[PDB]
Amino acid sequence: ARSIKKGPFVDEHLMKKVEAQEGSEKKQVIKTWSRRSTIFPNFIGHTFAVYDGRKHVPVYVTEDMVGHKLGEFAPTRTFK
Amino acid sequence: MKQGIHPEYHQVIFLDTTTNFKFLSGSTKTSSEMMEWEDGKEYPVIRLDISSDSHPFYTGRQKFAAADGRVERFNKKFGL
Amino acid sequence: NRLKEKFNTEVTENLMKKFNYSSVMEVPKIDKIVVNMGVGDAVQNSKVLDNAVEELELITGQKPLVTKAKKSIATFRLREGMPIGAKVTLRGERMYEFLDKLISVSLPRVRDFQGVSKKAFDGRGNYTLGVKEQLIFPEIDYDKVSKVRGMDIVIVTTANTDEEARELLANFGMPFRK
Amino acid sequence: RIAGVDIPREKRVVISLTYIYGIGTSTAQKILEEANVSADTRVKDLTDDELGRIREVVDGYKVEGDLRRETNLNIKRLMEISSYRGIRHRRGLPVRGQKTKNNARTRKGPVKT
RNA sequence: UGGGCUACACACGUGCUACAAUGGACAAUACAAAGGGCAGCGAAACCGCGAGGUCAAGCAAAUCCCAUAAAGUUGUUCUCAGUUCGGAUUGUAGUCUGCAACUCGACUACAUGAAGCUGGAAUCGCUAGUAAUCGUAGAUCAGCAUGCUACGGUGAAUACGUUC
Ligand SMILES: [Mg+2]
Repeated sequence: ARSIKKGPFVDEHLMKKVEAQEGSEKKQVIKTWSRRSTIFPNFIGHTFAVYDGRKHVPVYVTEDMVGHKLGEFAPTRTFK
Repeated sequence: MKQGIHPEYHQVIFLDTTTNFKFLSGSTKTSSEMMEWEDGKEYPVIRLDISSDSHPFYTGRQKFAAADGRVERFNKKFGL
Repeated sequence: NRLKEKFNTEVTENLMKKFNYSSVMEVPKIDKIVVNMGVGDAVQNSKVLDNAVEELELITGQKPLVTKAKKSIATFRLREGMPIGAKVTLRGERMYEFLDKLISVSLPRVRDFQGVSKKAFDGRGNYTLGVKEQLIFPEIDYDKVSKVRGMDIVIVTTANTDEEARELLANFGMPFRK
Repeated sequence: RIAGVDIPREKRVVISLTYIYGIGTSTAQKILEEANVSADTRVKDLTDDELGRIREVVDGYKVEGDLRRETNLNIKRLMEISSYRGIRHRRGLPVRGQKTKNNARTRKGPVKT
């Protein structure tokens, strides 16, 4: 949430899915329709298959990507 | 040196106002202000805003702290 | 002779210890400094070269030698024997005074100064420095200068290798980018 | 000369300070207040002690090359991470969600009928 | 559920804001109308640079609140330039609404500071409280208006005439 008082927004299903994956080193792809969810520090190293409206596109979190939404890294429109 | 072909060149005191550093070197600059030196002579004074002593790169002083990492800023901003 | 005094005493001691020179004569020294300004704009306007000459005369304190084109090049609209540059050679006391000022005052005045390049050596222990503007030099005044112009400063050292040259310049206190 | 910039001598120092990158009207008014240097005094009529006082304060603010370098890195970061904003920076199209069917000339440059 | 309707080499219509000194900034100081409001309008006070936040009075209305009109007037300053004009763009840090502002909201702060020097051919509106100019309100509506529909303030020039 843009207001600081409210925390960064993450869908519970996304966060819970990542939190379960914490234990094992060999992480697996997380399919999500949550373009709106924030990328937390915990997300680092994970590959999220974010829906583009037609297909889930592989998105691999890096340190810089934290603080940006998952939607930001998967395009919805195609030009040239 | 050929006579009359070169610009007038005289010893002048270069002073770093910031750090009060005085050094004597030749220049064609003429200063109305004149200052005494360790040797029994008075030379025109050139005032420098910055010098080797004052300049940050030379000193190695860090005026501004390095930019925080994306993980760091996220945690600090929301207090998490 | 502050820079010379350092060289004679402090710098000589450091270099001879560092490279185990058998004789004092072996110790490297700066033979000359040449400041070169290329003014292809002079072809278009003679005044541009004249303004440059004045600036170099002020910076070095000696009248520059106008440089004339060796050959004609059509692309540059250059004709052989046309004046397209000015050079000054600084030696002895004048050289040390200029060099001390460069490190002490002119180089600090450089905008967004992050140190000088360490890779600017010919491989024969000779260093060339390029200045973006002549405004950095203290004598030059911004009002007086119509056009900001860069300069090439070549520092010729007796040092055979760059590493020995780097040590000499570092001992002089020349900033390096690292 | 302040922060590596030869500010206009003729103008009042409140305005002259704004000719430095990283300093605008608001910042300039603050820096003069901290230095206790008048806004009205022209730079030509500024005093050496006053100039030093101003220089201390301006050193406090990130300016010129320091700020320019920071801004570029943030944009370079966006481009590297393949952010939507970053991609639009690469394409030279409006980054902040403005419509491109019409206008967008400042970002797109002159018309290419 | 997510995306699109928000695409962007371009062409056109309708608007908005400017290109400054009949102005810009800053300070002090006047004068409206027409509307809206129940779980909605929200005062005062305190806090924040501000957008806002907190607490909470009154008020289902000629009572209370939105809500101090603005242009204006009187000073101070700038001094004819891409500027102390203009404010696009972009960075960063925020506020608010909402389930959630990535695609794709509005607003604020700081910085940044584009084109633009009054517009070719051509073309539009208006005969008086009109045009021009300045603010104000409402519907829709969680939020979201340079649009729309209303409102008042200041307030002109010109019309010989009917060949075209
Ligand atoms: Mg539509």
